[PDB]
Amino acid sequence: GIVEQCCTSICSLYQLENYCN
Amino acid sequence: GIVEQCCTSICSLYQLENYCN
Amino acid sequence: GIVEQCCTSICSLYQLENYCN
Amino acid sequence: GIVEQCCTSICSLYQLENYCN
Amino acid sequence: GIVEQCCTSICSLYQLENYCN
Amino acid sequence: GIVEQCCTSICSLYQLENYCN
Amino acid sequence: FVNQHLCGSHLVEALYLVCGERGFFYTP
Amino acid sequence: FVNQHLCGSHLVEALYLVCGERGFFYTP
Amino acid sequence: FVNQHLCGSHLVEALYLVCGERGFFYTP
Amino acid sequence: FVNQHLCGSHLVEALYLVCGERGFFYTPK
Amino acid sequence: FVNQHLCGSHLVEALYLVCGERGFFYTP
Amino acid sequence: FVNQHLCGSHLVEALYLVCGERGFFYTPKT
Ligand SMILES: Oc1cccc(O)c1
Ligand SMILES: Oc1cccc(O)c1
Ligand SMILES: Oc1cccc(O)c1
Ligand SMILES: Oc1cccc(O)c1
Ligand SMILES: Oc1cccc(O)c1
Ligand SMILES: Oc1cccc(O)c1
Ligand SMILES: [Cl-]
Ligand SMILES: [Cl-]
Ligand SMILES: [Zn+2]
Ligand SMILES: [Zn+2]
Repeated sequence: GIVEQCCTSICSLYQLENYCN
Repeated sequence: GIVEQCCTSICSLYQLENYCN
Repeated sequence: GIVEQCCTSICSLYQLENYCN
Repeated sequence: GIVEQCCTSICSLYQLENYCN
Repeated sequence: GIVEQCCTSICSLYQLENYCN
Repeated sequence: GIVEQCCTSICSLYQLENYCN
Repeated sequence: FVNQHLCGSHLVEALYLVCGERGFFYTP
Repeated sequence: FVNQHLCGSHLVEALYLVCGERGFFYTP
Repeated sequence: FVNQHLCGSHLVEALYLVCGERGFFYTP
Repeated sequence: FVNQHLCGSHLVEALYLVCGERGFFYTPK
Repeated sequence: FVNQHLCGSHLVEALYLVCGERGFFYTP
Repeated sequence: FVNQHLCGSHLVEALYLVCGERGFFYTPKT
């Protein structure tokens, strides 16, 4: 999930768009 | 500057990039 | 809904709870 | 007080309510 | 109080430090 | 830099002022 | 609108707090 | 209204910083 | 824990900014 | 690492929201 | 109201995220 | 790491408060 991807490593803004509607 | 550009209409992340070093 | 309902008028944490899964 | 209670394990909104005026 | 003082015009650091314990 | 010095332990006001322009 | 953009930013923070593990959709 | 609600959220953060060890009372 | 709680708080903010009008789902 | 400081930053934002018009005291240490 | 100061506060957070390691001047 | 990333975001907001109308320079550079 998002916490495993992004809390454990920095998600750039580009990566973060995978979680947009 | 940025407050004038960006505090009435939303500056996108794109446009905010212009202010980066 | 939320923006219209909660940005003209202050929503309590109670009424914010409607927007929780 | 609150730092000791709330800074390693998450305090629910309801627990935080004890620190209100 | 503080909202009346500081939400109408900008409070300086010294002004805000008025509400410190 | 600001990160290695301010993130490992708390920076003072005056230390922050370093970065004012 | 920026006022709405600023407001939704605080809304999203309050929903995060309110919804805990349940999470939330934010769909303008 | 909402604008005072958004503002006070900032004031609280700013008081946190400014007041440091001493802490603070927020009354709206 | 708290580390995760503050992390998510900043993720939600970043997602609010990147997602824009489209919006986002936040489900831990 | 400045963990207490970051933590108290979010604490006071949660208290701001939980406590509404009653407000709160933040008295660290 | 104190709107451009609240706005500036969100703008610097947004720049923080968009600029990254490049960083940025914030010049009002 | 994520810690320093979350910390930087608070640093920038403190800089914004501290520096006022001077403004400031944020550089994560070591
Ligand atoms: O990977 C992350 C974690 C928290 C905030 C953010 O912008 C990115
Ligand atoms: O134009 C703006 C103003 C404030 C925050 C933001 O992300 C964009
Ligand atoms: O009605 C609102 C708007 C923004 C944040 C919040 O907690 C409530
Ligand atoms: O335990 C905590 C720490 C920080 C914010 C919060 O809502 C709870
Ligand atoms: O007058 C104000 C209003 C909001 C935040 C702040 O630092 C000052
Ligand atoms: O040392 C620090 C780190 C983050 C915010 C701050 O005011 C000081
Ligand atoms: Cl705001
Ligand atoms: Cl944090
Ligand atoms: Zn705001
Ligand atoms: Zn944080």
